[PDB]
Amino acid sequence: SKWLEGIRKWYYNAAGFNKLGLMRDDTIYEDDDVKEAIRRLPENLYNDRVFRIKRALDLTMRQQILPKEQWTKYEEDKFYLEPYLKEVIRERKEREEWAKK
Amino acid sequence: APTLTARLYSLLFRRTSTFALTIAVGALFFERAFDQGADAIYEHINQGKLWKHIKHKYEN
Amino acid sequence: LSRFLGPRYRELARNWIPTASMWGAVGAVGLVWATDWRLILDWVPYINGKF
Amino acid sequence: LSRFLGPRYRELARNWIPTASMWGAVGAVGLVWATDWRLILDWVPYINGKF
Amino acid sequence: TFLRWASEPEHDHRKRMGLKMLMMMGLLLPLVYAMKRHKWSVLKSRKLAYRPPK
Amino acid sequence: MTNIRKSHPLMKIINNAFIDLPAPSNISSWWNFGSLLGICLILQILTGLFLAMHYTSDTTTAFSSVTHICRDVNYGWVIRYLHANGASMFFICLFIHVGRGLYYGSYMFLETWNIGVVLLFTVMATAFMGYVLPWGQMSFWGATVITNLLSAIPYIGTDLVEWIWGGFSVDKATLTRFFAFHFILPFIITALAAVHLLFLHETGSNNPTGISSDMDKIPFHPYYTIKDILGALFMMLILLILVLFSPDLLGDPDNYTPANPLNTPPHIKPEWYFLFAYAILRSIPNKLGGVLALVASILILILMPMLHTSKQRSMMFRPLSQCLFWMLVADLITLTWIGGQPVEHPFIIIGQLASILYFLIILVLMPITSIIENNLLKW
Amino acid sequence: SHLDGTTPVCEDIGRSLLTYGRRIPLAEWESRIAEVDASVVREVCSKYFYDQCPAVAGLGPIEQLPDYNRIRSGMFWLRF
Ligand code: HEM
Ligand code: HEM
Repeated sequence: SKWLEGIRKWYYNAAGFNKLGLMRDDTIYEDDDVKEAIRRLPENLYNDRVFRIKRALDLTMRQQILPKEQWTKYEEDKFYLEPYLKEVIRERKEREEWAKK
Repeated sequence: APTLTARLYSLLFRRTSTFALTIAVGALFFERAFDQGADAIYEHINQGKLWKHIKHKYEN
Repeated sequence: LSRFLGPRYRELARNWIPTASMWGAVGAVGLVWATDWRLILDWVPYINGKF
Repeated sequence: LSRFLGPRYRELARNWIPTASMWGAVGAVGLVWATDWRLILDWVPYINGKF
Repeated sequence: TFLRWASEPEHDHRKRMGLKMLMMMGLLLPLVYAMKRHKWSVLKSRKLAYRPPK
Repeated sequence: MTNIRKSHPLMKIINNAFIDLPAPSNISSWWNFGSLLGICLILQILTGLFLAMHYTSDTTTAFSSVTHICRDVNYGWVIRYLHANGASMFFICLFIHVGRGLYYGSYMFLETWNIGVVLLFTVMATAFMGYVLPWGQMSFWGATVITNLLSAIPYIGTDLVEWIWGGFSVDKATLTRFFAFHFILPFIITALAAVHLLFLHETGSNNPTGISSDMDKIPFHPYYTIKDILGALFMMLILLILVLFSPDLLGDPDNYTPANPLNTPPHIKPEWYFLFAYAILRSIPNKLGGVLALVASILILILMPMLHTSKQRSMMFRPLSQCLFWMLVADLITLTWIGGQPVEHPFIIIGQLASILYFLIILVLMPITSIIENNLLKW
Repeated sequence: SHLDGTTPVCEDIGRSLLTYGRRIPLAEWESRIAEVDASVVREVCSKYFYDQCPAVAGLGPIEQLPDYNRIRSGMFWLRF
């Protein structure tokens, strides 16, 4: 319940990708399914993701962190990529299930 | 009035060929000066503990 | 090589002769410095202190 | 590797088991011949005449 | 001391070369570091912006 | 017209490898060590070659030739200690490189990672055979123990170890074989490193964030050539400190006595960069089990990519995984220390616990922790 | 050629008076041009181009546009 929410928020703060302005779905490993999901993103979301990732890379190059008020809040972190990734994974699972028989 | 660094660039660093010659001539003088200084430091630290400092007693 | 026997190449040479001469001096100074020729380094005022 | 757990894959294994067994026999015979194992070659009629 | 010399006949020369290399490295590391900073200032000072026409 | 750099075949290769290679803009100093490794390799090839101009691989003239290099050859001691401490620097850089690969999820490059594992095996074999060349007490007896390990292989162990020995034990045949293999192997290492770079450049390089950096790629030359030059300068500073102030810091003194097959030295241990493996080797009382554990302790890098259960590639945003990684590093340090120490009451149990912890962390704790982290992020 | 037409001549007159403070006759322009030779061109280009920091503006698919360090390095010759 609220205990799980508290530990999840603590972990989100500890995993400092919000300190770089990134969102959770910007840090996922770009395997084949994630690449296909990115390919299906609408143009605005793709551009926003590209800029956020580039800014994070610049910050890590300078070994610096975004101002405290610019960190991505846990409650306002939107999982934009999750639906597309889920759809791609379902399609892959369907293809594999067909291949089994 | 141009600064010393401005003079250096205009006369020596502007053209790479002159830039190379400055380095080559500089390396010649630097090696002699640096070795002479470094040897002096080492010999001063170890004064009286080297053969060159005690040979006179046994030489000749 | 008559292709290069023209007035422009004569002008081209004169433009690059000072540069080539400068690089030659770098090679000459470098060779003397690297090998410690001492046929030439004896003349050099401060370097001749060594040997 | 649950992707490879299905009737079609079992059919594939059935199809390729004879070939895999033949290749394993090839490998075993090649190893015995190359090493001159003599633990197995003693049983072979004409070959065991050697040594 | 004699046995120390016997085991390490290059002791003194080794120390001398170490002093020279220490001086040269203390001279060079800041210089090459400054050259790296000079090359990398273009990226370190760069300022990115995002201007979607929307 | 064209550009010679981008047109000429050799120039094309060089330009696409080290001049116009798109490189991530945020790779930290941990990405220097790769180039450092190459530097080290080249050094070991050069320095070692100049040691081969005076070293003879006969048991009657091996130790004497090494002393001739150290006493009579002009600057021979410089070259000898450059080689000896450059092997140690090579292994420091190798361990840091493998740690960087583990931490930042660089093992997802399967081909590059596997070629790296092969390189690690080859470099370890090269160093082991090279340490025998001085033919001191430590060289002879460490060679004896490590080769005798092979006798634990069932059935063919004795024949294999005797074939490698060239006789019934470590002797002149073994010394000459090791000299030849030690000479030849680094060139195979260079070929494997070229193949390694070939595989790496197929997908570019990873970055500390673990996120694809195609949006923020920079030319390799003006930035990372000077950065790698600075890293090589710092590495050369450390190496020259070792060579000129503590040349014998990383070498056991007992290797300065000529090999005595009839008398063991007070303590027998390999060079430090093997001690950790040695520790694991001694954790298992069984000989064959010990050898298998030793082999697995390095083959586990092959399994590493298949154990990655995290949705994120780099441990940068995985604090629990960071804790596990640093536990692994401390465990490896503990294994090195125990391998240095003798086999007595506390050291046996601490080494066994350390080996169990190493395998548990790599095989069990890390994937479970990654799954827990995935749950905490609601992946 | 640029001074063919009443409008170009008026534009030239106005711009010259604003900038130069005077109308430069074509004879003076021709004299200044005739003063130019290869040595003058080399000297002036070296003054304004050789080993100078440029200002660059890119727009569009400019991913291949060389990095500013590379362009600056291109603004001088190692052979020279
Ligand atoms: C990755 C490459 C190499 C590594 C890691 C390596 C490592 C070593 C090590 C640890 C030693 C023991 C030195 C001592 O105990 O004093 C050694 C000795 C030696 N190595 Fe290398 N080596 C490499 C490449 C080479 C190459 C390419 C050559 C020849 C072309 C070479 C020739 C020698 C010789 C002749 C010795 C014996 C001389 C001596 O012990 O002082 N090595 N090597
Ligand atoms: C003689 C041995 C080796 C040499 C000469 C060598 C050389 C290099 C070089 C030059 C790079 C590119 C620079 C860099 O990424 O830092 C690199 C990257 C890499 N190496 Fe090696 N390496 C060696 C051993 C290894 C080992 C032992 C491993 C793993 C067990 C390994 C795995 C990798 C990986 C995964 C990368 C890519 C990392 C990334 O791009 O983020 N290599 N190596």
